[PDB]
Amino acid sequence: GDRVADVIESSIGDSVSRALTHALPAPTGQNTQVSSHRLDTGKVPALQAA
Amino acid sequence: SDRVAQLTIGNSTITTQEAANIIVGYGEWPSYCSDSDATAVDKPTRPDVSVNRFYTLDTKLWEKSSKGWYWKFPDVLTETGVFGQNAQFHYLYRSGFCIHVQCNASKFHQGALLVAVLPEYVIGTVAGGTGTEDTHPPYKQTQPGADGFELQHPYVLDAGIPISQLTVCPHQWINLRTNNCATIIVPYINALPFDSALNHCNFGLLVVPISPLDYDQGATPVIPITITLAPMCSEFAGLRQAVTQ
Repeated sequence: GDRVADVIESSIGDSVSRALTHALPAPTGQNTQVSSHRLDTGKVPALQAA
Repeated sequence: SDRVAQLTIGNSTITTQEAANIIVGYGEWPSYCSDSDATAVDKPTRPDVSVNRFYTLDTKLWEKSSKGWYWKFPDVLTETGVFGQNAQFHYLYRSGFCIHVQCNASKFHQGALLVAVLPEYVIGTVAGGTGTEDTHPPYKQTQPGADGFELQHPYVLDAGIPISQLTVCPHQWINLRTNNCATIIVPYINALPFDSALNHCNFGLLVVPISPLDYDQGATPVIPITITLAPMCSEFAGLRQAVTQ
């Protein structure tokens, strides 16, 4: 009998693969959408950290 | 959020990390002209990309014994791009401007600039020094070009007006401990809806150091100052042959 608590809450016996991602379809390349000019702060896609 | 900023207009783009907020000159944005205000009947042209993008003028140097500079807009762009090659063809012109200034330095340097925008900044000579001798300023001091022109008497801005009161205009500072750039947006400032781009010069940018640059030996002495700017909401009218001046 599993009467202790550290055995009930245990993560042992996990046959599942936690996947962050998930596949999607792509029969064609992506359709470029329209854009216009923006002059805002905070928003800044160019600056990355590699 | 207030420090990082990005500026995307046209094919071009600007980034900056240590900045400040953005200024809108005299509290409103650019615009195209209304059908009520306007008077001319001809249909303008409005390219919207080839002209409304960031142009980069010239890169100055900031020594310890520097005094100041000015540039006249929109004279700076009359020989640069599809902008300039429209402004020579046509006779009538309307636009706004975004204005971005660069000066970087480390955390051991110190100084402060003043980046102001003054409409109708007439230049005045010294009257021979004695006061009696009437003179006038030459053509290369009123439309000096994209290479800018340096001040001689900055306490009076070379027009009998102090620099102490230049903050009432749209101003910003570049204190090298805090920030490294100044972004200013300006609408079209004139009594007339359209006006020429070659004769008239609607306003002048000024860059005057108040607290002088200083550092210690072993540190990089070259501290450039670069000037970037973009037209916005640009219109043109009155087509004909190209006129240099």
